[PDB]
Amino acid sequence: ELAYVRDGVIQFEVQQPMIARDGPHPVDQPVHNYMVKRIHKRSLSAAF
Amino acid sequence: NFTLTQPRAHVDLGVGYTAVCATAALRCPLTDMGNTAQNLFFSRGGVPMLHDNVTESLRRITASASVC
Amino acid sequence: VAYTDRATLNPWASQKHSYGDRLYNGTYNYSPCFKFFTPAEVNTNCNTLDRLLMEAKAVPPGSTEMTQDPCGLFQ
Amino acid sequence: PFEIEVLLPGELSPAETSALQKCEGKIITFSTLRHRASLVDIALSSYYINGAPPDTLSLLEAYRMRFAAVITRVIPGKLLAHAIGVGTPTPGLFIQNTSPVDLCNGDYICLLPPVFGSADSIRLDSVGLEIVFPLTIPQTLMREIIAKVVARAVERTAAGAQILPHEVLRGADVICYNGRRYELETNLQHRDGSDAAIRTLVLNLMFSINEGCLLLLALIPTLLVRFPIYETISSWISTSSRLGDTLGTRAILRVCVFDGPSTVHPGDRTAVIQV
Amino acid sequence: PFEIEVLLPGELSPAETSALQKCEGKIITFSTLRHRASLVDIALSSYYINGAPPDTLSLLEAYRMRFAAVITRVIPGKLLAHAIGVGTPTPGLFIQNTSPVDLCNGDYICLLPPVFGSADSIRLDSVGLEIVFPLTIPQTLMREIIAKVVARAVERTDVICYNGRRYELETNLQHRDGSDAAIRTLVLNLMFSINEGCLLLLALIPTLLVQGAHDGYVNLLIQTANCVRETGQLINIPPMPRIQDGHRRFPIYETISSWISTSSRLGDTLGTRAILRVCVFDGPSTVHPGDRTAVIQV
Amino acid sequence: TTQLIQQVSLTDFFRPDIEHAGSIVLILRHPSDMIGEANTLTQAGRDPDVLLEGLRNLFNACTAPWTVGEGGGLRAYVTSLSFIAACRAEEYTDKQAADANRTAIVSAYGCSRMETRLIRFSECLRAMVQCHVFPHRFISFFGSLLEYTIQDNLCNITAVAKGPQEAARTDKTSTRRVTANIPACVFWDVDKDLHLSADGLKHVFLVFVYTQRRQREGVRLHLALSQLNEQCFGRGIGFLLGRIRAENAAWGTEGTRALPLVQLSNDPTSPRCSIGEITGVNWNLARQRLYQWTGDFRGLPTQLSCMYAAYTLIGTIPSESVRYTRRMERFGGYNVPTIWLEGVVWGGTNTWNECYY
Repeated sequence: ELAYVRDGVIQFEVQQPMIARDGPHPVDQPVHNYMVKRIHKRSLSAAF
Repeated sequence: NFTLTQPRAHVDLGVGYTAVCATAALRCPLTDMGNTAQNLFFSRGGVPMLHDNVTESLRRITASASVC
Repeated sequence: VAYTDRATLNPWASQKHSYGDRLYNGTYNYSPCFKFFTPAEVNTNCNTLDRLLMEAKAVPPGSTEMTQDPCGLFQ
Repeated sequence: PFEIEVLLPGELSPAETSALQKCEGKIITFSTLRHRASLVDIALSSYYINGAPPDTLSLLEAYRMRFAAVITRVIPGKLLAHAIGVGTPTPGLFIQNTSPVDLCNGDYICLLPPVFGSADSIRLDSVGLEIVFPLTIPQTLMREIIAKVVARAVERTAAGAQILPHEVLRGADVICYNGRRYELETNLQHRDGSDAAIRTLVLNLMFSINEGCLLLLALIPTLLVRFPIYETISSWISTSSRLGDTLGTRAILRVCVFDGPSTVHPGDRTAVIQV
Repeated sequence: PFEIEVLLPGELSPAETSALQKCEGKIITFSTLRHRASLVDIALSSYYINGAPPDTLSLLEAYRMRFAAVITRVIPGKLLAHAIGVGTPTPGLFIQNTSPVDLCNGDYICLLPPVFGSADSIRLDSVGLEIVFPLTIPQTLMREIIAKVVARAVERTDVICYNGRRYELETNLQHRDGSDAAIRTLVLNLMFSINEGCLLLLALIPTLLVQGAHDGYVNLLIQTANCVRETGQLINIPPMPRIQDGHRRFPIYETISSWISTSSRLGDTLGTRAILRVCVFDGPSTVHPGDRTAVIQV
Repeated sequence: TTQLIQQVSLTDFFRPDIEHAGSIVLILRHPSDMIGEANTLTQAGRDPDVLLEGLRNLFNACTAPWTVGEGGGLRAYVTSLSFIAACRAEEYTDKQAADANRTAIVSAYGCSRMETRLIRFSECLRAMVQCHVFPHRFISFFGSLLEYTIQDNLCNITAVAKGPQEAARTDKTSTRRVTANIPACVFWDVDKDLHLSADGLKHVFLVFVYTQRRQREGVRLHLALSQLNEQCFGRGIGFLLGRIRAENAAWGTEGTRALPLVQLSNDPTSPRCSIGEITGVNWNLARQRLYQWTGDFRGLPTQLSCMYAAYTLIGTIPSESVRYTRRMERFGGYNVPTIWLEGVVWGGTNTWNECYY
């Protein structure tokens, strides 16, 4: 499936766990870090 | 005649800021050195003066691929 | 600014039109001899080096300046 | 039979994309096209050769020795090159007239930037990577421009070194097009550093003219009713032979304008061919 | 596109057949254009006419009048060749660096008689004719040898150093068939070069030297102008003249236009037409003796 | 390599008659630009009032004066081949037929004011030629129109270029292919100087010579067709017109003691004091003898006097050995002699490379 993609993009979500709770830190909202990357098209041509 | 083309695509997996690079070896240097000369005479000249004849005679009698 | 003991020890090659614009000017008639003898290109090279350093500090980057050709920003 | 790719500069998205959106008819040329190319070898920073900054003559000779190619791609998030050639098809031959100067159907493409006067070539000085494009004019127009600029230069030098200038310096030289106005040469006190390279050229030209018109009366007066006297003649012949190849500036590209884009307003959709 | 056919001469010799089948690269010239040619017109005996050897000027004008062609691949079944017609792509060809020195990119290859050195003579054993491969360079040393030969011709009635390399040449001038053409063209150039600005230029030597006294661009002209300064004081040096009109008169424009026209005319007459602009890919544009390249049409 | 380009022109220098193939259309130049360029190249010699009178007469005679010199792309910038043939091709091959063809054309096209327009054009051309002004410096290459259409007081004709025009199979003509014909005045005798066989591909060249005589001038739009080299075309033209080249050179001179002691004074007795005797002394009183030349001259115009030959590479042929046949054609309201050819195309570039002698 590459005839028509219109430079599609994808999204991924990754968490950052450190350790289980053991007392009043106090807890807060965790950071929802994410990364976005684009695709690249490459082709090889020759003469024969 | 025909041309073989394979239009494909690729995507990355990890971040590009986590890698280690270092030098392994280098070629042995070998260049001309020692009794070298500059190209000042061939690189045009400068302000002329009344000593043009004597200076050109001196240049002629002294005159009789890496530069420095 | 760097050394507080005294000033530069080569006054004959520290002014603006000391020797660079007089001898190595190009229009008025070996790579370092032209790289470190004209204030305009010296300033633009220092500006590009500072911009590259700030870009590296902030965030590739094309393998230029700090790589490939040696004796660049770290002269 | 191979693809061409370019590297998108970083931390320069908004201004560069705004410039590219307006300028969709730019021209990019490379001396030796490769599979991978950068922007630090086709700019003014890479024109420094022979231990001297590039001049107008160096720019002209580089343009003459370079090839000719065009591109058509305006994407805010993508920038890639395409193959140019007769065998490879080039769909969508759309170009934009970057030069605001009005033109005519069936002209000759030449590379001659207007650095002598009224350049108005604004570039980006925040990075030092600038690609100045020259203006396109026909062969006769470029010959007239060269003649007028050299005449102005020689008359200015004569006035400066004569301590008695002639009151006539312009006369009546107005260029029009179907009853129009050009409004050129409206400044006199403006000075530029590009004149340091034309003085030697005009001096050589006048010396060649003088020696050529003096050799007629030195050999034989046919029309008049330790020194071998040969080095000067040999040098004149050598310089003439060298300049014979230099004066060759025949156009390569061909312009095939459909109807007219500049009939009521310059800067519209213009057609072009590769004949 | 269109391709010419040449009949294979009899008594084929494998010694040159192997060389032809291995190289497939050589620059040749022809006069008569025909699709079906059996014995063409490249015959030294036919070109010898009376019997005297051809002169350098005669060979130069013959080459200028004649066209040029590039030899394509050769098959045992039949001989094929490609001629130079209009500016259209001609795929399916091959070229080689015949010159012993390197050639710059985008250089128009011309054809000159062999005068640089004693090239090898391949004496064919056939009966039709024989082919001699020249070994020259398009314009680099041509622009100097033409000046030397015209100077010798005009004076009748060497060592060239480049990057530590010495080149030897052997001149040959024994006929006067081109002397008339040379004198006619030089007198025409002299008649077309004289204008009204020379008097004004000669009437400005004191101002010119005053301006150049504090300029520095004096040696670059006085190192070779040994007689120009001497002849400068031997002229009229008239005062400032009066023009018939000071509103729409400008002899400077007329003289520069005449000089441009004469320069264009001399460049066209002395410039061989050769639309050959190759474009290198990947590797360096500089060619080396002993390598093989392709053909690119621009 | 073939493009379809059309020009938005209604009636510039042509009538809405039946369209015909084998027509060549050129591009003119604005008179204001040419007079502005030539006001300095005239160098006096003639009264400038005649040029202004001719320009005024041309402006008055031209239809719709409010459209020329303004508006959009609608102006007088093209000329039909019929006008050129009537104005120039009249004393080339057969005068007794050329004059009849011209009279028939001017009686069938205008029929009311054709003679006045023709005489006005002739006078304006004579005025623009006698003033020593060359209009060929602004003419550029143009395509050939080939299309058949009609509307209500409208006609849009497209143009073609070099390519497979005869192989595209447009199926819009009378026959399955396209028609390619040229008028009678297209070839001139060259065998007298080219008896050698023309083995090769011939080329079509346009020749426009210039004349310079005593208060009389004329134009000659010839069409040379020879296999000789481009650089030898000027030499061939000069050799062919050698009986008139001397007269032209003699009539073009409009608008003295030598120095034979140089060969004796070169080495000995050289007073080389061009710097020491100038930079030291004021030289305002030592300039007494010098040289005088025993003469007085101001201006030596020679470049604009010897220009009498020109040639441009316009039009080629896909194949050589083209054979011409003399036949007759019946079309329109009158039968005119025509020559039918084959294997002829158009195109090229208008690269002006002249060689004056």
